[PDB]
Amino acid sequence: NAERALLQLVVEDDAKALVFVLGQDARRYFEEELQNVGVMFLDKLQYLYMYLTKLEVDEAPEYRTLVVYGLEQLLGAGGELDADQVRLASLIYNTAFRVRVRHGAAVRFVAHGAPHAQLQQLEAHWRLFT
Amino acid sequence: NYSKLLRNLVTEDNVLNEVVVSFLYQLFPRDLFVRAFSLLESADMFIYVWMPTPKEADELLESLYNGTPLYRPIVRPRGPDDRPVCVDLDHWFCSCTEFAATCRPHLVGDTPLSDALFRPTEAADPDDCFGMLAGLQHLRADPEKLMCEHLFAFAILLQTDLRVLRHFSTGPGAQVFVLGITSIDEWLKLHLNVV
Ligand SMILES: [Mg+2]
Ligand SMILES: [Zn+2]
Repeated sequence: NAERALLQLVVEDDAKALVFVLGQDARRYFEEELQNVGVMFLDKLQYLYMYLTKLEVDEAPEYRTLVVYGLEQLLGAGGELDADQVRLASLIYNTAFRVRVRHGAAVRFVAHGAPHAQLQQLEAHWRLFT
Repeated sequence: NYSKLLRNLVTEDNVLNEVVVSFLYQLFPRDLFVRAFSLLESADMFIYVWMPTPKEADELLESLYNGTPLYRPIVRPRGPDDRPVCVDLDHWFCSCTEFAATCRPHLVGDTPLSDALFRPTEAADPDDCFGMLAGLQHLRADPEKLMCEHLFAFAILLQTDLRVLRHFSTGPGAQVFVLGITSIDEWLKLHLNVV
């Protein structure tokens, strides 16, 4: 359901938003079922971390909204999270919400398929700082 | 509280207080102070401050206590088989494995993570900046429940007194390095191996 809503935002193209489509599975969904809206396909979390970092240091806010779609996929989330996944997930959350602190843009996480309960818990913790 | 304690690490004449050091070993758990104090003298601690417009060196260190700089506390790798550690004090975050390992067990349905790791702010004194969280007035980090040596080391530098930061980062006995970054490429390069 969230996915379809994200698709609708993509099709309309009215909002100044940046969509990060993460992973091959998420890429296929976008292509199979589909300018102020930017779409960017990343199959490595390193890329997302670097881009969020860049968005933070850039002097001007460019997007009102940032959407991150597919985090579960690239974390390899199946079953409960191990320490390494908590580390990576928290790095992404902290960096993403750092953009909101810097430039005041909404930060949204959409899941492809079922969202991971523990990733939802981590996201809620970081959002308290914004 | 925490800040008032650690503030005494450096005397008014910029001398390291050996009595206080000796007490801090006995005042913190998990050998946290010896670990933190080893990091302080390792020469691996960096505070990179985004400095698009050149600033005075003193203005940099002072800005870390009174200004609002975009800065990046990083611990440099000590070996070939190493990636940098970055800290975000204002969010009580550290990219090290200890930080993630501590939080993981507390990830359960339907429970604030802060309830398991943070403490209320009411008891705390007005001038104690140690573990203060941006945004959240009513909660502060609880070093007993979550604090690695990286957070401790940098909090000592940045949440005590300007005098403490100047002592470890200036002069002949400088083992901490505050460096202004003027180029985006150099700033991005700092993060390339963090993930
Ligand atoms: Mg701003
Ligand atoms: Zn750490």
